[PDB]
Amino acid sequence: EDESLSTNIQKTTEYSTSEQLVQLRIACIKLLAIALKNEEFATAQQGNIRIRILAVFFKTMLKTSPEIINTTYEALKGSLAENSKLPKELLQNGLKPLLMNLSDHQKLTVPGLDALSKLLELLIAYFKVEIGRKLLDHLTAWCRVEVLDTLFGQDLAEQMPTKIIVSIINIFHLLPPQADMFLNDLLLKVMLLERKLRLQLDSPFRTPLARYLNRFHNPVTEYFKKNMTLRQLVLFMCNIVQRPEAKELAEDFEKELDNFYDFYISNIPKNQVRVVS
Repeated sequence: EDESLSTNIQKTTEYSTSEQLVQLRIACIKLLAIALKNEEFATAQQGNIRIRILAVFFKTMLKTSPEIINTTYEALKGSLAENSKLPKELLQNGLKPLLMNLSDHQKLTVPGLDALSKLLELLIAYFKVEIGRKLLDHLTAWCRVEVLDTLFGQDLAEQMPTKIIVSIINIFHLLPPQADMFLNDLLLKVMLLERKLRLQLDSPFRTPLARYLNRFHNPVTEYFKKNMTLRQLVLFMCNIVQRPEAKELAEDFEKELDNFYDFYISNIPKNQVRVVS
C-alpha cells in the first residue's frame, strides 16, 4: 500500500495485480541489467550510480517469489563480469540481513536459503568458513526428535522441515573449497536421518548430497575406501553414483574397482563371519 501505484491499490485485489507487479519488477531488473552492461552509459555516470542499483539488486534477493530470484541472479551473473573493488560498503548491507537470518533464529525459510545459495555462488565476504558450522548446528536443530515426531504419520515431500533440510544440504554445495571437515559429519548425519525415518530407498535429501559429493569427490573416495565394512554406506554410495547429478563421481569409482577387490579379498579371512556382506 505504498508508492508503486496511482489509482489501483493493493489491499482488496489478490493475484490480479501481484503477477503484474512481479512482471514489472523483473522487467525493470532486466532493463537495469541491460543498461549496466553498456559502458559509459551507467558505469561512469555520477560516480556511484551503479552502486545505487547494485543495492537494489541485493535488496531484491529477499522476495519470496523464485522468479524474481532467478531473474536477479541472472542480472548479477551478467553484471558482475565488470567487477570492481569499490563495492565494499553495500556488501555489509546487501547480504547482511540474510546472514543475520542465518543466525540463532531457528526459523529459516526456503526462498531465503535459495537467495542465500544464489548469493553464495560468489567468492567474497564469506572467506571465513564458519557458515558451515552454523549450518550444521541448524541442521542438527532441524533433525531433532520432537520435530521428526510431527513428521510421523504423513508423507515426506510436502512437509516444511523436509524442504528446509533439503535446502540446508543444498547450500553445502556452494561452500568455499577449503579442507572440508564437514564431510564426515554431514554424511553421518544424513545417513542417521535416513535411518531414523526408517527409509531404505530413495530419499528427498539424496540429490543435494549427491551434488555436494561430486563437487569435491577426491576425499570422498578415500573416505569410502576407509569405510567399506558398513553396509549402509555401500548402499548409500551405490544409490548416489547412479544419479545424473554425480557424473564425475561415477568415473572416480570406475578406476578404483580393483582396490575394492583387493580390500574385500584380503579382508574376508580376517573375520569370516560377515563374508556375505
